[PDB]
Formats: sequence, C-alpha cells, structure tokens
Amino acid sequence: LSPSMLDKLLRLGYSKLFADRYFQLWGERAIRIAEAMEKPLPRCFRVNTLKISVQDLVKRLNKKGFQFKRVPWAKEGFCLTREPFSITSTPEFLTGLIYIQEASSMYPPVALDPKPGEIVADMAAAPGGKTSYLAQLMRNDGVIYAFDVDENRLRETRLNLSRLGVLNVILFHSSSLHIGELNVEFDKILLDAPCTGSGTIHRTMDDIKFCQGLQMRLLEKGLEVLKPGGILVYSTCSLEPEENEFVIQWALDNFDVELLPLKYGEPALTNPFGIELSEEIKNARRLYPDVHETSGFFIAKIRKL
Repeated sequence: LSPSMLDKLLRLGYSKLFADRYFQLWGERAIRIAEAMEKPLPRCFRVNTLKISVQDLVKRLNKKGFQFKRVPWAKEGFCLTREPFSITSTPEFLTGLIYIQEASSMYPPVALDPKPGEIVADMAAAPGGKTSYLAQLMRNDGVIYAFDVDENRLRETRLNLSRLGVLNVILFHSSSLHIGELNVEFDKILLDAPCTGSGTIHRTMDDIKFCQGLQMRLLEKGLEVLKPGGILVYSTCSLEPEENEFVIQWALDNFDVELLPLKYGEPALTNPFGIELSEEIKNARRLYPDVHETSGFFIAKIRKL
C-alpha cells in the first residue's frame, strides 16, 4: 500500500488496520470501493404486485414524468433517473402501489424465492421492506413469521403492511433468536442483517467480532428450525470476510448444508487474507459500491441437506 493511497484512506476516516485489510483484499481497487461508498445512492422503488402489475405501474409513473432503470436482480425493482417531484408524494406511494428501499435490499427476498403457501420466517432485527417483498412473492398465501424487539417499530411496520395490503405476516414482539420456541418447521428463512455494516460506511475489530458471533448464532438458530431440503438466504451489508465468507465456511463445516448458485454480483472471496476457503463459497455473491451502485453487500443461498 503506497503512502498516497494509505493517506487517502486515512482521510476518509479509516484506521491503518482497516486500510491495510482492504488493500490486502482488493489491492488498488480498495481506494475505488472506499470512495465510491462515500457517494449517495439513487432512490429506488419496488412495485407492489399485490396491488398492481409492474407493466401498469411503470406506465403510470412514466406518464407523470418519472424515469427509471431496472434493478438487475429484481423484476419489480427500479431506480430513479428522473424524479420530477418527490416519489413519496405520488398517489402510487401513498396508496401502497410502490415501496421505497435500496436496490441491494431487494436481492435477499427474490433470491429466497418464497412460494405461495410456504411457511417462511424473516429473522431480521427490524422487519419491514424485505418482509413485505416476501409477502408479494408469496401472493398473500402461506405464512411469514417476523420478530422485532421494538414495539413502536413493530407498530409502524404493521401500518406499512396494511397500506401494502399484506395479509400473511405474523409479527412477534421478541428476538428472532427465540424462533425455536415456536416449534414450527420452516420451508424458507431470510436472515438479513441491518444494512449498516462496513458496506454502508456513512467500526472496530471488536464490532466485527460481535456481529460475526451474533451472525453465527442467528444462522445456527435458523438452520435449526429449517426443514430438510429447506432454503435459508443469508445476507449482510458488510465488506468484512469475518461477517460473510467466514460465517458461511463455518456453516458448511458445522452443519449439513450446501450452497446454491446465485446469478448477480461478483463471486464471494475464496482466499481472503490468504486464507483458503471452499471453492463452493464462489456460489455466494458480493455487490460493490464501485460497480453496482449499492452499499457493500454479501449474499449466500443455503440448502439444508
């Protein structure tokens, strides 16, 4: 790492440790990822197919002056390129025809691909946007269990779901870590971490450990209640291998699971810091702010054997 790039990373607010880590993981691209991450993301939205088709919603918005591009990994997602006036001031948004969320946050639900009639769980700490995406993909059939320790937030979410016309979600005022006490066997599980990790960047080695441990605990509880042949999608908004590839490798070594292929993004890292991981990890994907216009993102699709 040259004194130049180092200084640039230090100025962005990185410690020498993280600067050295990022350079060891991506070399000169490290600076491009760090700088791209300081920029604001476009405003994106998801069409609520529970209330309107994608084709119809698009025609309605275009007619009003809005222009947008498709999010590659989600047929219902689009990111604005022309927002005459606030998209949240439109009748479309106010009547629940669209939902505003980051492009990356659309990937997990779509990858999980819940089907109508299935028993699903969203293990998010703050259920919301992804939970309603699961609901429309399930066409208001099946069941979705979600957990939030914050009653006020849970109340807010229940109102959002009402506006969206979601009828198959059950919200519990508890931590998803207690999912095992329900004595329910799940077809699909969404284990999405809050998009505030190293991938968001506007941390300490300790904070990385805490999240890694919590991630491991959550993943184990999720796999525990998952039916054989069931699917769990794991995702984070962190660039750290410790919260991503390391957790997935641990799962592959610790449980009877296998990874399934995912289409979008770049291959996950199989030699982070010179640590050789299973080639199978390449089934996992990463989104980078320097090429995908999203926060740092990681996603893996796991099938229980």
